[PDB]
Amino acid sequence: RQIKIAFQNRRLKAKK
Amino acid sequence: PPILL
Repeated sequence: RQIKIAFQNRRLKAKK
Repeated sequence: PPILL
């Protein structure tokens, strides 16, 4: 959820 | 936990 921009964002939540 | 998987 830190890099809640992409990886910790899943594009929105958290994933990639 | 940034882009750490």
